[PDB]
Amino acid sequence: MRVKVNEKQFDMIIDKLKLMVYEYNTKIKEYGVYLKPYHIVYKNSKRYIYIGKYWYKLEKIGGKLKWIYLGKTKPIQNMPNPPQIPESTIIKEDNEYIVDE
DNA sequence: ATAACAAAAG
DNA sequence: CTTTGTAAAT
Repeated sequence: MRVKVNEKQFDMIIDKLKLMVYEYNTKIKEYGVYLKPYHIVYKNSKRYIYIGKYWYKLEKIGGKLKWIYLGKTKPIQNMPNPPQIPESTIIKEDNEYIVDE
């Protein structure tokens, strides 16, 4: 079920997916909420990667950016819908990606 | 105004 | 072995 794939090649797939989220974020820029293109979680020399998955409200207070987690579903009804990203596991280890397909 | 973590929950 | 929060680079 799981696939280990070299870095430069799967980065092409990753950058395509992140591009969809960049373009979506410009479309909803006046809704005030942020769909994070690329989220990394670190454990045990692995990086777990979640593309276009988690919504935040960004506030800037006192110079400093603040991240308010909103969730996985789009936070305002009737706003444009986020792009279909594959949900599947992405793990970076040792300049390679473990992926599902 | 997009790119290094922890712990809880799954 | 994902979900929910915390906090330089472009």
